[PDB]
Amino acid sequence: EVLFSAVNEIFEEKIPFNKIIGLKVRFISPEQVKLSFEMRDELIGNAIRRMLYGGVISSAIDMTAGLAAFMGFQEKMSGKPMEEKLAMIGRLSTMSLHVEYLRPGLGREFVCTGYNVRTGNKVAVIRTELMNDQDELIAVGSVSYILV
Amino acid sequence: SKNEEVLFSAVNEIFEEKIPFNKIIGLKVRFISPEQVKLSFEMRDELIGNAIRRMLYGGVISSAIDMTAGLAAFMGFQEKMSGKPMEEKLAMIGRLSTMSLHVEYLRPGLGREFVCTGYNVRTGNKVAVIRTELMNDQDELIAVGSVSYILV
Amino acid sequence: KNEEVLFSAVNEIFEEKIPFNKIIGLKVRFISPEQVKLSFEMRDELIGNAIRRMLYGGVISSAIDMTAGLAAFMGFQEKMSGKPMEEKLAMIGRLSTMSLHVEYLRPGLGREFVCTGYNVRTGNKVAVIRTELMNDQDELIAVGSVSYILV
Amino acid sequence: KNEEVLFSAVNEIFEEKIPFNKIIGLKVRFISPEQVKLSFEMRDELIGNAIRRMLYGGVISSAIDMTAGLAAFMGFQEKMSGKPMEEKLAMIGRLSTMSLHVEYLRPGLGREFVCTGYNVRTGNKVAVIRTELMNDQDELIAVGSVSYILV
Amino acid sequence: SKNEEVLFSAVNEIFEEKIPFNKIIGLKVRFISPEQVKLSFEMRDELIGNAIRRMLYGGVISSAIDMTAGLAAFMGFQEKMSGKPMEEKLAMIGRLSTMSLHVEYLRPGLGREFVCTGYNVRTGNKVAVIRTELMNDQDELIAVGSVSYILV
Amino acid sequence: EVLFSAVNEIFEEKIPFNKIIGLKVRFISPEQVKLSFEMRDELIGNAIRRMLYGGVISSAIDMTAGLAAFMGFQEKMSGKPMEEKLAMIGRLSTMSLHVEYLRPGLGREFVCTGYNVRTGNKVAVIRTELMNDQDELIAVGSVSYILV
Repeated sequence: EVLFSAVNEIFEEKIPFNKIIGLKVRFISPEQVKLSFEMRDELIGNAIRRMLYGGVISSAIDMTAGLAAFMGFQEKMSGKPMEEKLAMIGRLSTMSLHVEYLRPGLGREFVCTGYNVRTGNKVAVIRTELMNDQDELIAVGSVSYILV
Repeated sequence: SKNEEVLFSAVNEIFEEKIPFNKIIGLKVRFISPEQVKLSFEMRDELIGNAIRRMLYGGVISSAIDMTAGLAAFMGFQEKMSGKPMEEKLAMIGRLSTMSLHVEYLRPGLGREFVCTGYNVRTGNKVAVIRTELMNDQDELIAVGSVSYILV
Repeated sequence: KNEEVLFSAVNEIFEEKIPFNKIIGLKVRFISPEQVKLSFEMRDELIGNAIRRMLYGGVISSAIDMTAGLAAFMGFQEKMSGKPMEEKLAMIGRLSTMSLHVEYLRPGLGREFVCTGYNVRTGNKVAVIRTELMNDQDELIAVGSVSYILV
Repeated sequence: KNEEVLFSAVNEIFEEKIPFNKIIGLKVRFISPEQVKLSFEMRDELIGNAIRRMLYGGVISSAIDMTAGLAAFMGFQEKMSGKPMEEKLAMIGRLSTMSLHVEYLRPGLGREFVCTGYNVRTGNKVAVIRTELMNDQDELIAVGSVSYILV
Repeated sequence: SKNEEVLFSAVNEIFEEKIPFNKIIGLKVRFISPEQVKLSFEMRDELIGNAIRRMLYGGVISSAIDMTAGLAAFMGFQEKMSGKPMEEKLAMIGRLSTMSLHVEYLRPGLGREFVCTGYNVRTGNKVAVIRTELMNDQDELIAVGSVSYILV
Repeated sequence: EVLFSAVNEIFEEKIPFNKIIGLKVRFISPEQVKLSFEMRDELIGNAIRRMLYGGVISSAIDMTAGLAAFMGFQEKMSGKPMEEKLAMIGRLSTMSLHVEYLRPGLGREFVCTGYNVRTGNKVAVIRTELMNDQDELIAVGSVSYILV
């Protein structure tokens, strides 16, 4: 209850990129997370549109994996209060980001699902799947998050 | 050279002025060549006190590496278009798409200005493999990247 | 019925349906949602060919990809709990390899060899399979990581 | 003589010698110490097979491995400057794949397709080749990283 | 359990006393199980003032990860040997050989005592894939490893 | 002249592992380096002999790659004195070490060749090949070195 409320504030309301790319937390659990993204500016007519979409997709994947890593690490913090769990999210840092693109993005809205593969002591490995409006897989990702 | 200045000027317009993300993350083209490019970036909002600051910088770093790699890919492919005019070279940049983006982070960026250098390892017929190094204000290596671009 | 008809439908497609059967034999030994096993047989030994080892590398990669494809199918059809067998068999046509990573240990250019496929994780769209390929004498000759998607 | 006899010797081994020729055709289009190009042709379309895309994944990986094997050969024979042609042709039998990494973009299940192999770096024992596989319409359908060793 | 103590005791002998490198890098078995192991290491000579100190620690870290992975591989394989005696389980450890060692370093170790935890991801018929995390005195992550072991 | 003398001191004489594994610099150049190693204790009869050889091979590869990285970085230090070049070797640190083993080590003496693939500003990527007495490739490696 308090976890979903705290996570929504941080991810939906407090990110200043919101003016250019919308973000909504659709699902959260210790094993799986789902974020939906909305391109407020679709970038039609830009000379490097495809290129710019590459960076947007990598950031979307990294963000989804960061929320998945948080849910994996907070699950292990069993008897800790909500303040210390919320403080831990600020220590999450990406160690490795591997993204393979299957086709061009070029869409208004896309969705990204993050599956927590294994959460060790310090490293949380997440596998991601990013699709468009039409339920078509456009990119897949392997992301490693650590506590710094 | 006459062709090198029209190439540099065309590229500067596309990357420095025409990108709409410039109002949140500034981008300047420091250097270009067929085998190496160099972009400098500036965080206009450093995101101090944001609960997921380190996380947001991960996405920023991955975008900067992808953009640097994209420009390096362009410089490799245009070199192979020897006898073609400048119009066809500029038109080709819209077909460049990322196939694979691998980024390894040594530490969290947490700096305002950072510079990224892209080295074109090999340019095949349809694939351009770029190796990148991203560093901060203080010339410290914060991330390295391997990026593959293709002509779609 | 539904357990038996799966095994029968899968065997017909992989064993009898494949046209390369004259060149390379293929038999489904074991199937399950998490694990699968295929046995192979070289009908032509290729004894005398100057690029024999080179041809075997392609045979091994194809065997690994086929075993992974069967393993991917078993992972995806497990998630289709409420669907009928006509839709499950139609889904096998949608399976396409996204990434094939094979590591070769020792050239095991033998008549018969077996490949086992382990379903590491099946997401919504991607199925990651780990494979082990061994020869007549049970010696590991190659390992593989294969990613399959529903196109 | 030595330039011409290399092309002729290589073509006989890859084009005429291979027994899979009835299933899949293979022609050597271009060869050099740094680059090679092979064109392929599906003799059987496989039109009607339920696991068509799955069979094509194996065909693509084999084509990539074969092209890389030819590219590896050209890299190693360049280093054998003072040796005769009998030793160079004997060396092709020692070529074995160590690692095969293939990434698939779009299913290009066409009749004809071409694969180009670039020799990235040839060390003392290891030859690393980068491959690009495209269809009739010049569209990139797969890329590959292949490592070959002299066994 | 009777079998768990004879397994732990047999392993402790092989890793803590029988390794001849123990006079330069100490090794102690902190924890063992079929899905996870934990080894602690001690640099007896820290190599202070050596011109290539950081470099030498790279090799030490790679060995520690490989050893931790080897023990985790053993614990995975012996679990599959359910009805076999303790003699055959111990004999199997001599057939374990590293197939692939991938190590990513976050910072240079430069500490006396460091701990490495090995997690057995999957144990197939002939291959054991282990994920490792190596940390220092201060519980800071200095390196991560992916190691594959096979029965030769 | 002075470079070969300085490198030999550091690698052959000043490494305390010398009592268990011998090391000799056979060749050095900006593009290629070669080290030969000697197992002073062959470890016959040890229960985890194969396992112990895995760690020795990874260290040998990492060391060869470190010397190759040094030769790549010092080449770029064109007009600098010998003292600053020698000081730079202390800043070399391994970032990534990838080793693939083709067969067991189990030999008295083995040789490792390091080829400098590309040396950028901060990263030096080295490809290694480790063989035994019989000229048989036993392991290959990809190693990344950085200046910290």
